[PDB]
This record gives sequence, C-alpha cells and structure tokens, in this order.
Amino acid sequence: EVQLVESGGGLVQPGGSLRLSCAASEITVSSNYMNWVRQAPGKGLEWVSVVYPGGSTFYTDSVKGRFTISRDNSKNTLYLQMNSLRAEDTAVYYCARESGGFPLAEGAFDIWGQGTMVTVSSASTKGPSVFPLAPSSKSTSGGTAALGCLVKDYFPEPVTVSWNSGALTSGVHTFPAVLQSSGLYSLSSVVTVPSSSLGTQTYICNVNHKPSNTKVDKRVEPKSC
Amino acid sequence: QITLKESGPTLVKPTQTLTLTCTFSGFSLSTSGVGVAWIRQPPGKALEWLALIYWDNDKRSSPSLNNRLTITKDTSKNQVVLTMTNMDPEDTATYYCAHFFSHYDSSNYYYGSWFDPWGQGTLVTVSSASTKGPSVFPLAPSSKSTSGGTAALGCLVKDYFPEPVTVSWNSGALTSGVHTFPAVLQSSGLYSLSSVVTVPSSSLGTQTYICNVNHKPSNTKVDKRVEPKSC
Amino acid sequence: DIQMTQSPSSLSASVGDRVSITCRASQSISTHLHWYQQKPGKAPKLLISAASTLQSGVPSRFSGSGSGTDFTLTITSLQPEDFATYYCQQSYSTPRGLSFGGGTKVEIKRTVAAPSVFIFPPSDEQLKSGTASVVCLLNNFYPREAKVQWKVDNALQSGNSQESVTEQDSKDSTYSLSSTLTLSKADYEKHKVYACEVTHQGLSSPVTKSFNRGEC
Amino acid sequence: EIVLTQSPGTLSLSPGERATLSCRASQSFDSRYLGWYQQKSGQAPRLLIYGASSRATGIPDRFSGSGSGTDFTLTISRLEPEDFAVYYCQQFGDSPFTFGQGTKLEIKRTVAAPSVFIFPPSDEQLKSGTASVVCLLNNFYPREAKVQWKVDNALQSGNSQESVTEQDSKDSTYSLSSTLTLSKADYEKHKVYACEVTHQGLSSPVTKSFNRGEC
Amino acid sequence: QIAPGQTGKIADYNYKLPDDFTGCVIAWNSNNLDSKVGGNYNYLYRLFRKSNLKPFERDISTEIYQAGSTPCNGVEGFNCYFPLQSYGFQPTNGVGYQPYRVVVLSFELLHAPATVCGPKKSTNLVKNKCVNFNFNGLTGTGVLTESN
Repeated sequence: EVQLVESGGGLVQPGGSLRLSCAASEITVSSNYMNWVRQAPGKGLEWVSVVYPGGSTFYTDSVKGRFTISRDNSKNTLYLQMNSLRAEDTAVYYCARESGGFPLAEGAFDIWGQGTMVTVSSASTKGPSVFPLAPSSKSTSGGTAALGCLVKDYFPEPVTVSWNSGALTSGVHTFPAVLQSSGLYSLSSVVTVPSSSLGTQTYICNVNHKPSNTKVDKRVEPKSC
Repeated sequence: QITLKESGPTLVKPTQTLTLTCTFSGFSLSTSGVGVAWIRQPPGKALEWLALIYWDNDKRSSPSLNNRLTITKDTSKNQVVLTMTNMDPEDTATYYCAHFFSHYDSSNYYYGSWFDPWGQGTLVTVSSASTKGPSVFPLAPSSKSTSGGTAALGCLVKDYFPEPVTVSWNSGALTSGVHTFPAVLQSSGLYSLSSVVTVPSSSLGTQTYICNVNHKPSNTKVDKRVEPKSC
Repeated sequence: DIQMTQSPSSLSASVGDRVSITCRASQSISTHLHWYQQKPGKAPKLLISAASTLQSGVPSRFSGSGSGTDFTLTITSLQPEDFATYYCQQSYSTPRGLSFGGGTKVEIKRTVAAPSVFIFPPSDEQLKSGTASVVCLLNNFYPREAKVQWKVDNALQSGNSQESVTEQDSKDSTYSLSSTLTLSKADYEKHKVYACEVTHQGLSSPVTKSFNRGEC
Repeated sequence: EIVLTQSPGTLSLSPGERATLSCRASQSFDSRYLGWYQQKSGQAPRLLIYGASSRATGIPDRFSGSGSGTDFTLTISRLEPEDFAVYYCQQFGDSPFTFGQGTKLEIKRTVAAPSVFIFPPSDEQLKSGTASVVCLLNNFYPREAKVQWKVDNALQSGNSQESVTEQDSKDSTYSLSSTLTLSKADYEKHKVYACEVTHQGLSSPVTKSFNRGEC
Repeated sequence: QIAPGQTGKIADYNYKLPDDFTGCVIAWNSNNLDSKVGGNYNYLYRLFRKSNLKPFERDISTEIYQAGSTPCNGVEGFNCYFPLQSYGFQPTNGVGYQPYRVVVLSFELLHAPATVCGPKKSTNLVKNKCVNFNFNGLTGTGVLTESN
C-alpha cells in the first residue's frame, strides 16, 4: 500500500510563507530519496528540491535561499517550507520518490503524489459577474443558433456553471478560464440549440462561486432589433 | 609487422570437444590496448565473431555460445587457446585468429577500434564418417564430328572424405579451358567434384588425355585415361 | 544546463497505429533517461526506465531505443486509452543536472469538419458598467489549427483579443474556440461596425461575421 | 541484437566507374563503432577502414566513407580489377559484435552464349550400382541461368545437384555443372535423359537430350 | 566531491574526507586503460545507505537494503535492492562520465620520530678557502683540507 498524499496548499499573498506536507505510507521517508517537483499550470515539469536518506538536501537555482525541505520520523512525513514566495511559484507540487521501481530504475520517478495547488496572488478575492450572450435575430439559419453566458471578474478558481438546473447538458461548451491583465478571471459557457426552440422553452443560467459564496441565476432571452 | 598462425586438429567427430591454438609474433599480450580475437566463418556464409581476450585478462564471448566457449592465454610462449565443447555438425567452418588494437592520441578520445591483421584460418569439418579413397569416372565426349570445331570432356571424382582433392590434367601441362567446380557435400556426408577440359573436335583422337586425382587424407594417387567412345 | 527537444510537439493517430516519439539532447548522456506518460488531471507515470528497460506493470506493446543524444519510443498498437502526454527526462549530470524535456501530446485523428460561426455583441446590461465584450465563437472544427482576426470599423486589430479553446469532446473529438474583445464604452461608441474573420483549412475561403451597432 | 544490412546485395560494374555501397544499422549507435573490411576469393579478410571516418595504413585514397545515425556509405572513385571482392561492414555498438552479410563486386562484360554438353555415366560408373549423368553449361553471362533435368519427357525435381565455379579471370564468364544421380533400377527403367537450359542471352530454351539404347 | 566540505553520494556513502584534512589529491583521466568496447562493469559504488560514513571509514557490507516497512529475508523485491551499483564506463562516453584514477595522500606527524620526508639538497665540495660549511647539521666557518 505505497501511498503519497500532499496537503497544505492554498492561496497566499505575495512574499509570504507557506508549508506543504507529504504523507508517505508503506515506504520510509527517512530512508529513501525524496523529491519535490512543481509544475506550472499548463507548462512542463521542473525539479525543485531533493533530500537524501542521510540528510543531505539540494535546491535549484530559482528556489535556493527561500525553499526548505525537512523530514519527520514519528509522523513519517515530509515538510516543505516556503519563505518569500512570488507569483512564479504558483504551481502544482508533487511529492515524488527517486530511484525506485522493480527493475532498479535508478533516478526514475515511479511513485508520485496527487499534488497540491499553491497560488500566489493579491487579486482581492471577490464574486463573479454574469452577462448574457443572446443568439442573433435569425429565423432558421439551418436550424442552428448559439447562446450562452459570459462570466467576468472573479477570483479565485474554480467556478461552476449550469444550464436549466441540470436539464441541459448536450451541446454545452465550458471554455477554460483566462487570467486577464487586471489579475482577475473570465470565461464563457456556450450552447448550440435549434432556432425553433428559442421561443417556447425557457433558459436558466446559474453560476456558483464557493470562495465568494456567490450564486447568480439569470435568464437569457433574445432581443429585437 | 605481426604474424598470427592457427593450428589444431581439423578432423573432429560430432559432440566431442575441439581445441585450436593461435601462435602470434611481433606483439605480446602485455601492451595496453592489445587483444586477440577468435572468429569463425561457415563456407559460403558470412563471418561470425566468437571470442575476444584482452591484455588484462578480460574475456568476452558470444552470448549464445558462452555455454560452450573457453579462451586461455600463454604470455611467455605467446599462444592463445580456444576450446569449444559439444561440437555440432553444422559448425563446419574456417577459423581465424586476429589482432585487436584501438587508437588513442594523448587525450583519450578513442578514434574507433578495428581488427588489424588476422590469421590464415584453419578449416574444421565435423561429420561422422571414415576416410576412403576417391573414385574417378571418365566423362567422355559425345560422338560428334566437329560441331563447329569445339568439344569438351573430363573426369568426375566421387566418394572421397574428407576434403580436399587436387585434380591435375597431363600433370598440369594444359591450362586452357580447365574448370574444376567446388565440391558439394551430399546427404550421406560424402563429396563429389568434376574436372572438365575443352578440346577441339579435330584434337579428340590425336592427343590422349590423363586426369590425375590426389587425396592426401586417403593417400590416393590415381590417373584415369579419357578417350571418346562410340555407339 | 542540459535541455531536451521532444518531437513531434503533437502527433495525430488513430486506434491501432504505430507511434514514434523522439527526443534529442544538446550533449551525449549515455542511457540516463526515462520515458513517462502523464494524462490530464493526474500525476505522470513512469513507463520506460534507462530508455531501454520496460518497467514492471507496463504493457509490452511499448518499447524504447536510441543512444547518446537521440532517444526513441515506439508504440506498436495504440489502444483507445493511450491518448495522453508523453515525456522523456534525464538524470545524467550528477549534482544538480536534473532537467526536463518539452513533451509530446497524442490526440484522436478523424476527418475534417467545417466550424460554425456565431457572434455576440456586448449587451446593455454589461454596458451599464462601462465595459463592452464582443465574442466570436467557432464550433465543431478539426483539426484545431485555424486563424482569427478582428476588424473594428474595417480596421486591423491586434493585442486586445482573448482566445479560449476547448479540448476534444467525447463524441466528436473536435475543438471549440471563443475569441473576445474587451473595450471601454467610450471606444465602443466611437465606432459603428465590428467583425471577426476566420480562416480554416476546412474552409475554402475565410468566413466573415460582421455586425453594425447602429443597425441593431 | 544490432543488425547491419548491406545494399545492394550484388553490385556489378565495369573497371573505371564509381562504386557505392551502403550499410544500415537496425538501431542507432556511435559513428565511431562502424568499420569496413575487405575479403578476396580464398583469402583472409583484411582491415580496410575504421571508425567509419579513418583510412587504415596503406589504404588508397580512392576508398572513402561517410555516414551517421543508422546509415553509412562507402565510395570508390577509380576502381582497378584488383579490388573486385567482397566487402563487410561491422559494428561495435552492442555485444555481440556482428558483421554484414557482404556485397560482391563483380566485373561487368557483354552477354555470352553458353554451350551445353552432355556426359552420361561411363562403364566404370555403370558397374558400382550408382550412375551419374552430368551436363555442362559453359561461358554464360551473367551467373543467372536455369537448368531442368528430365527423364522420358518427365520433369524431375529434388534428386539433382548443381555446382557453379568462380568467375573466369580471362573471359568474365561462368561454368555450371548439373549432376543427376540414380541407381541401377532407376537407370534401366527409362530410355532418354535430357537437360534443358534457359539463359538471358538465349532467345529460346535449349534442350540437350540423349538416348542410352541408341548410343 | 573528493574535498572537505562537499556533499553527494560519493562524498557521503563512498568516501568521506575529514574537514581538517592534511595531504592532498592527485587525479588523472584513465579512459585509455579502464574502458572496454562492450562496456566495463567492474567498478561499483554504494547508492543506498542509512546514514553518512565517518571520516576515513570504509563499508564493505553487502546486505540487501530495505526501502520499506516489510523486512525481506535476503531476497530482493519491490523495496529490497542491492546497495552496490556498477558504472557505465564506455570509451566514447563524454567527458564527465569517463573513468578517473584518484590518489589521496595523508601526512601523519605523531610524537613518534618523523620518518618520511624529502631528499636533502647537497652542493659541491671546495677546499683551501675560508667558507661557511654545514656537514650533517654541523655548521662552522673555516678552511677544509686533506688529512692523514
């Protein structure tokens, strides 16, 4: 039952301190090569820190002087201390085992953790705003129309969008959120439906944000020109 | 300059052991970068490396035949001994012993390694049979008058073991249009070759033709006269 | 300071195909490299160790080869669950020479589908707060390659376009794209016509989508 | 294992033109592990080039090589009749160290019309219980030629042997011998024995037949 | 890594130098001697160990290393491995992965009489002139001449 679980992630203001925990089961942290590797959202992997069974530690150039790695034998845990963080530290951290595997994979990573999210920003956490995107004034257009909702100015991720309280799931596209220049987030949730259904059926747009506890339900109705 | 000569029994019965010895002069098995290689080649097929020995007693053998391969060295007398066990009848080949040296220039860059001069090579045939004398049969020319003034005749040597057989015509007096095909191994572990000489039709009867067969393992020297035969 | 280049950046294949992925190093690293597979939403998994040794618990269809500055991974039959990201990582330099490579993504290959184009002008509700968002949406196109340009009152626009793309859907394996322009009401009231032009390989000619603010 | 393939299988030119050979490796290894050797007829192979980029001691400059990755090539500019032989390519990347199958360099000439001669078993052989009839194809170019043994207009198969000699140093032609061996019961139960030949330079197949009763 | 104050696998679990080391190190490349065309696998190094070695301490223990909670009984497994690993020396390997021969000399001076040290530099012998002389540590001034 070799298992590695990460904990201690979250959002911190720039320049603060943070602590990550890696709990290992069926393996010994004090007797094995342990690693912390961060992956930026959407980017590749990047080694950060390593600790030997004997106690020696290494850190990379961008993190040396600010990142600390330590072990705990009673709890069989690994502790990672972050001092003077920065926005470039926002990533997902994996606790990994080095030089393992059945065939003696020296220096190959066969055991990882589920990862923990570390975010560094000062975007003044707040609630989302929801705007309609009504279909154009068209009769049939081949029996095809598109409508949706635009969610703007929220922080932080995630956010949950639903249509007709779960009555509609087909033809729904929830685009990945994009981080804007002002530090906040925006995205769109669209759906393609036949034109003839635009007048009789009712459409309900629901956007829910847990950190802000904002639950916005509204209606998207076509307008006349 | 270096010399490497092979030696050892060339006639080995099936599923006994075989031992070959290579004697080398012009170099010694104490110089850095100097090794000795043993290679074999079945007749008509490509070469096949067998083993390598280094100056520092390091040994390398073929992974498939490593069960039945052994190599030893004698530095004072400069000999290399190669031993195989449980010989197979399909191992009939020719064996070579070769020098091995790699090139470095004061900086350890290893400009490749090569197989500099090899040995003469000794023929090894593994079969279960007994040496017997060859038999010559006169392949006389067909009863043709001129046929454009060209005909041919000769001898067929059969039932000899082991190789080789030397065939001469008029004690080597004639060398024009003399063809001796390579010997073929029959299914019964037996050999047979042909020696054909071309002569003018008008010269069929004015000159008598003798074909001489020599077989050292059977110590056989037989001369057969060939003359045209009628219907 | 070793860097690795992984080719191709993306490869298109179907079920039952052979896939060859290469990666190259700026210097010879013997065989100190391992190939990993990472699927979206989960940590990477070690597949090949020492660039030639298959790990225990890995399907035998995969294989590795190469030497020095070039390493290759060969897949005979691509099962439907083999669509993920593939990585090669080195451990050559001893002290702190651990570096990572680019990566290759494998996606489902299909025919070519023409995208459908829709437009959403900014609404009055959004214009209440002095912000305007113009949205151009393309649906059901494959492959993902396409280009979108923006025309404000028949003028070229760049540097103010925010684009999002959708991962392949479970039924059609096509992509959905949505571009938006965000502007202030002072700049939006000044102009009259707006448009988005889209050019796609499945489109014989680029498709325009234009709207006049004064008209509607 | 690492497998090296030589292209083409057989390459034949005239003395004077350029000869190109290729050796392809199954896998990828260092270019310094690839070498080429030369073997003549009935003589031990000798070192020719090492490291795939270096000439050996005394090797003429006509021989050159270039290659990388998994493919290498060897180039000869002005070849003389003293280098028509077999060439092997070899690797050192992974044990065991393997040799190429070899490519034979043949001297090219004009097409020659062969002669077919029939030699029935003689009395000295017609008494030991086994008879051998041999028919000879002489002075035929190229090496390719097909011979078929027939007894009483019936095509035999699997009971005959063939032998081909080394290429003539004076005419660049070939000699081929076809032998058919039978016993006394198999010899006296038929009448006429023949062999039929097809050659590239032959307009139509030529059959040489003989009757034992007549002559 | 073969220096005071270093860290690493060799510096910790293979060979550790004291921080007040006296003497020093001579090392040179030996690729032309320690390299084989098929790969030389005759030199081993310890990869797994529980704790760092003391200065001038050697460990020839060849027990199976335990990497988990389950104690194996001498048979290797998923978390039981041999603590020694073979090098991948190859003569074509780049500089940095090539064999190097290393000698470390340590000078010990105890209360016991000093015994090991360098040759004494002597000059020529001149006679019949007032000179400063030093024979075997005996110093003086005067004229040296032949004696009976």
